[PDB]
Amino acid sequence: AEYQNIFSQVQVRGPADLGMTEDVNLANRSGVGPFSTLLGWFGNAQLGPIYLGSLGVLSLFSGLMWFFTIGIWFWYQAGWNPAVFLRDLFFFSLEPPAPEYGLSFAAPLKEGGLWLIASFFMFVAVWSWWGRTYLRAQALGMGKHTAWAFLSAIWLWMVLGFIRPILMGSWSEAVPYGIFSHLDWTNNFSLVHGNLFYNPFHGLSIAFLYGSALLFAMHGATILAVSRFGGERELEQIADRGTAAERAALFWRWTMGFNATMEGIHRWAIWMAVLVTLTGGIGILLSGTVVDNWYVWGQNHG
Amino acid sequence: DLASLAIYSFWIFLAGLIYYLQTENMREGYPLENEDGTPAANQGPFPLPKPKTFILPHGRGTLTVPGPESEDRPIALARTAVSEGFPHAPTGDPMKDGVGPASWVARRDLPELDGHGHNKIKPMKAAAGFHVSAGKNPIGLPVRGCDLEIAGKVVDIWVDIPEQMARFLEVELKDGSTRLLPMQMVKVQSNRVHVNALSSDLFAGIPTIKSPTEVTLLEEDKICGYVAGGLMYAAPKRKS
Amino acid sequence: ALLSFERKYRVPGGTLVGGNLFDFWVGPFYVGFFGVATFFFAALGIILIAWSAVLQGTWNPQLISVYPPALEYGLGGAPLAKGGLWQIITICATGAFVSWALREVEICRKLGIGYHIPFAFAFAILAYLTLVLFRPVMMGAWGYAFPYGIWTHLDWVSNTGYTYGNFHYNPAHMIAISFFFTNALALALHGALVLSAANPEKGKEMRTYDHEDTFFRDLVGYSIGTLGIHRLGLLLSLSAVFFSALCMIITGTIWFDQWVDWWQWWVKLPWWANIPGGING
Ligand code: BCL
Ligand code: BCL
Ligand code: BCL
Ligand code: BCL
Ligand SMILES: CC[C@H]1c2cc3[nH]c4c(c3C)C(=O)[C@H](C(=O)OC)c4c3nc(cc4[nH]c(cc(n2)[C@@H]1C)c(C(C)=O)c4C)[C@@H](C)[C@@H]3CCC(=O)OC/C=C(\C)CCC[C@H](C)CCC[C@H](C)CCCC(C)C
Ligand SMILES: CC[C@H]1c2cc3[nH]c4c(c3C)C(=O)[C@H](C(=O)OC)c4c3nc(cc4[nH]c(cc(n2)[C@@H]1C)c(C(C)=O)c4C)[C@@H](C)[C@@H]3CCC(=O)OC/C=C(\C)CCC[C@H](C)CCC[C@H](C)CCCC(C)C
Ligand SMILES: COC(C)(C)C/C=C/C(C)=C/C=C/C(C)=C/C=C/C(C)=C\C=C\C=C(C)\C=C\C=C(/C)CC/C=C(\C)CCC=C(C)C
Ligand SMILES: CCCCCCCCCCCC[N+](C)(C)[O-]
Ligand SMILES: CCCCCCCCCCCC[N+](C)(C)[O-]
Ligand SMILES: CCCCCCCCCCCC[N+](C)(C)[O-]
Ligand SMILES: CCCCCCCCCCCC[N+](C)(C)[O-]
Ligand SMILES: [Fe+3]
Repeated sequence: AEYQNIFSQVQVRGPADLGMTEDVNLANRSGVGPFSTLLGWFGNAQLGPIYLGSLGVLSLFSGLMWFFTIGIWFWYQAGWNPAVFLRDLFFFSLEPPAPEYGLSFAAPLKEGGLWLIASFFMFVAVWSWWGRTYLRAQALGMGKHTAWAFLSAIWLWMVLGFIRPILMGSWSEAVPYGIFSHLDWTNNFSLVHGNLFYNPFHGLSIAFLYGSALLFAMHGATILAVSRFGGERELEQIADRGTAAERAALFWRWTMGFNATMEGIHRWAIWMAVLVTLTGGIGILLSGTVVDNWYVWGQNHG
Repeated sequence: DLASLAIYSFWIFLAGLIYYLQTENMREGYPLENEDGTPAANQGPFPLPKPKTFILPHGRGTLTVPGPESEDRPIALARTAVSEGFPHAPTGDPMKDGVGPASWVARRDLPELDGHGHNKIKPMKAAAGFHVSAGKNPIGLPVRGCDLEIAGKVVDIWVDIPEQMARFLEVELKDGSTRLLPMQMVKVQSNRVHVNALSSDLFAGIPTIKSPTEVTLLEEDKICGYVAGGLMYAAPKRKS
Repeated sequence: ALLSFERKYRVPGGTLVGGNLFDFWVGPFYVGFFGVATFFFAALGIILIAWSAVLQGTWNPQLISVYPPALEYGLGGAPLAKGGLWQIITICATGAFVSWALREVEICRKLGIGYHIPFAFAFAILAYLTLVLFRPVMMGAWGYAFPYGIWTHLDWVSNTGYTYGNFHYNPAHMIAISFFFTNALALALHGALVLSAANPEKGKEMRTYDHEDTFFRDLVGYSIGTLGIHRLGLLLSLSAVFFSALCMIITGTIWFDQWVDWWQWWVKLPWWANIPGGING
């Protein structure tokens, strides 16, 4: 009975891979870390070298600064007691400023403020990391696909906490920092806009999210099925089509009547997924700014 | 209103995207043909895309797709019916001829090279630094077929250097000649390596490489093709 | 009717049932026995759904809706116009899905590839069967199943959800969402990577697997590899749907109260159940 190829039967190690040079400044790349044997049954074993220039350091500082700003506040709520802090961890919440202050930075710390501080720290963390996603690609002379796809995730986020809070004239429309609290905000949002199941963008967003799981289930299983012909070597299979690429295309033509190429399936993949947060971000942006109730809008489309 | 224009605009965008996406996935395989290789009458609603050219990495040249489609090999098959849509039988030995599950494509007869220009796939002996790290080391284990006979023994592991990954087992037959078996088609047991796809007597027939240090893309395809095709054609000798 | 490389693959054999009987194509589509099975079950179910439309008096797909029997019939049969048409279509749908999976297996064997795609699809078949079949039979009526309509099935979601409070708090549901959000992160990245390598700047040469491998180490300090990311995707995906079926099999059966209140096992732990301060004290 055949091997399925989810975990390797035999690992193999050699000299730590320091990567391609191209145009990267090697003055920043770290030393190769250890080799996780656990990791190596599934993917690569090498916890090898992370590049870390100036934009990377900016991110990590402010990312931790945001992470700490929220956390020290959770203690202020927990009475500085570790026992409570651990009991009520999901319940704590750093909530936005009250609607009184509108779109100003004049709020007290115990009434907002601390929330703005954290958000600034998060804002700068994400954008610098994005630029880092672009730059890492240019140094290697690769296309900017990863930076475009990341932009679409930024879109949804950028709408939820910035673009849409601005258009309502209030920071209260923003998401609080909390495990159970940000959940409540979400369920709350649907209710106040007359059920988001009626937002035609919401339900398109769902189609793409469902489709992302369906596609990657499809693709992943297909590459595993034709790995016996070295299907995973997708880049070379693009420049020189092997039988792996052929019986992969042919499985699907024979099943559902049409098919992809080895390159084309990845265009399907990046789009299917990228449209989850694109559609979804438009659906939120319209909620409360142009449409007050998605039930009402739905009745008389307009 | 604003929302109605947004959603209507979206559906038109989506239709352009589906279109573009489908024409992108037509740079191989097309145009469609009849079972005799002549161009089919109906090609469907979508046009062929304007060709694109890949500049390949190590002076290995250029690829333009879509471009002239041909099997640069003969197909040993015959029609079983007077009309479209039926099986085409092997006219010889499907294993030897390379048809059906045993198919290969005529890829380039060079090996794949890594980023720096070196052969991606070495035997481990010629690969410095590389050792079995975890799991049972297969080197030395005898190799068994789907008929419960011994066919050979493992004498090396061919590894992907940049993936750091075992891609083949080099196997010595009673000839004293070796073969490559793909990792993805063998069970490394404790006391042996087992091979379901092939019975012992079919091991000799595995396509051989023309340079004992390296494999070419043409050769991996003939080898992986051969042994995968055995799942169908060696099944009168498969036992359980 | 054939891709330029197709003929060499269109050999006889590979069929589970019926030998060379249903061993042919119609255009691109492979038939097989289960190709015939899937048409039978599909036509029947489609015809019952048309006949269920005349009992309701609509030929509008945003209105058509085929409801289960009411709780009164329990796990027994029902009259066509009041739940029996649903009960039969559900048999016809399950018939189409299992048949389709098995047709994929036959296609697998003829192509000499592995069985991973059928195997993956079976999880989707399983999520469905949890909703229309497993949760019903455990609860005590087909009525707890969801209706077959485009918006009416959405209303079933919202109401089944809100029966238990804010459904966010189903802990298995929390997990399943993570796998969904993650699988979409992964599919974004994987697609972006391969494409940035195959499609570099201007007149640069096509990048190599090593550039993909480098790019990620540069960024996140790790890289999982070609075999790795395709195992990750199949796994996040399949895992998301596993936790979906799970979060639903437990709701209504071993837990039927409000999902928010379940989290009191944590907060009422005796070591901290009484300490002053916090949110819950
Ligand atoms: C629909 C969009 C709604 C919303 C609805 C929901 C729903 C519904 C659920 C979550 C869930 C989650 N949400 Mg949310 N959430 C939104 C926006 C966000 C944003 C944001 C835009 O910045 C963040 C950072 C989160 C973060 C989180 C996680 C706590 C959790 C799993 C995330 C995940 O799987 O990522 C993908 C996976 C990754 C590995 C990415 C890497 C990030 C990882 C490491 C998580 C970091 C968590 C955080 C920063 C710190 C937690 C500290 C605690 C001590 C644990 N949400 C908006 C408001 N969210 C699920 C949950 O279980 O919450 C309890 C859940 O059920
Ligand atoms: C999965 C968990 C919940 C659920 C929750 C939701 C929510 C929440 C939403 C949907 C949405 C959709 N629902 Mg549902 N839905 C359930 C079970 C099902 C089943 C079933 C098990 O058989 C079906 C057929 C569908 C569902 C459908 C689609 C019509 C639609 C978008 C799916 C998609 O784009 O991605 C999946 C697949 C692909 C991208 C590729 C295939 C897509 C095609 C279009 C399938 C649609 C066929 C449909 C019209 C029925 C035809 C039947 C006969 C052939 C005539 N759901 C259960 C009850 N469903 C979204 C919506 O669009 O609202 C109406 C939405 O917001
Ligand atoms: C009761 C709840 C309401 C409802 C209210 C909402 C609200 C509110 C929203 C959604 C949104 C979404 N909902 Mg809904 N939703 C309901 C029921 C459903 C159901 C269902 C019942 O079956 C489904 C399938 C969905 C599905 C979905 C998603 C398609 C969509 C979010 C996409 C996403 O991936 O965000 C995940 C991704 C992000 C939030 C962006 C993350 C990117 C950032 C930059 C990452 C930051 C990382 C940070 C800096 C560091 C992390 C720490 C690490 C360790 C480094 N909803 C009901 C009707 N839903 C969203 C939407 O798209 O609206 C249309 C939205 O805002
Ligand atoms: C107001 C609504 C409630 C709520 C109530 C529920 C309930 C109740 C359910 C979920 C379920 C789900 N919820 Mg919820 N949920 C809410 C808010 C959310 C949010 C959010 C707030 O952001 C998110 C992201 C989610 C996310 C999710 C998923 C984990 C899950 C749906 C995926 C699934 O099961 O696929 C599974 C996929 C399938 C069943 C499809 C199988 C397809 C079959 C096999 C074949 C179809 C063939 C087709 C007909 C052919 C087409 C014809 C042509 C050929 C095209 N929920 C709120 C709190 N949630 C559902 C679930 O967990 O299901 C078990 C569910 O029932
Ligand atoms: C189309 C949208 C989909 C998607 C795509 C997507 N996301 C992306 C990308 C793409 C294409 C990127 O390229 C980018 C990425 O970096 O990939 C790994 C990213 C990214 N998506 C992320 C998260 C994320 N994406 C999400 C969703 C989605 N992303 C969708 C599925 C979500 C959801 C579901 O809510 C999350 C949680 C990040 C992993 C990453 C961007 C990270 C970032 O910008 O933050 C900067 C860094 C910090 C804030 C770190 C500090 C905070 C930490 C909690 C502390 C621990 C860090 C560290 C270990 C400390 C070490 C300190 C020292 C001792 C060394
Ligand atoms: C692990 C689960 C994930 C996944 C994977 C997955 N799905 C798959 C596969 C895989 C691996 C395939 O091989 C197979 C495929 O062929 O893809 C193109 C498939 C497939 N997944 C599909 C849909 C689908 N998958 C879904 C989800 C998921 N699939 C997950 C993301 C959903 C969701 C999210 O809702 C949908 C809608 C199909 C495109 C396809 C299976 C097609 C098929 O089974 O053909 C036979 C059946 C018919 C032609 C239909 C006959 C009609 C019925 C008899 C009556 C209709 C009754 C029905 C209940 C109506 C309900 C409508 C309302 C609820 C709106
Ligand atoms: C162990 O103890 C220590 C000290 C280590 C601390 C522990 C840390 C803890 C417990 C951290 C907990 C943090 C949590 C759980 C955060 C959760 C966030 C969640 C669940 C969701 C996040 C959603 C937030 C979003 C969508 C925010 C979007 C923000 C933006 C779009 C930017 C907004 C920017 C603003 C308002 C400022 C504008 C300013 C300028 C000038 C640009
Ligand atoms: C990558 C392209 C995939 C296309 C997926 C198409 C799904 C259509 C879903 C229609 C449901 C939409 N709604 C709610 C807005 O009417
Ligand atoms: C016929 C109307 C056209 C409306 C716009 C459609 C947009 C097409 C989407 C694909 C664009 C692709 N891209 C960016 C690679 O060029
Ligand atoms: C979300 C599903 C999108 C379907 C897009 C259209 C697919 C059918 C077109 C393929 C035409 C193929 N063929 C056989 C002529 O080569
Ligand atoms: C919901 C979308 C369904 C898409 C189905 C696509 C089937 C395409 C069939 C093309 C038939 C072509 N032929 C004969 C040239 O092979
Ligand atoms: Fe891939």
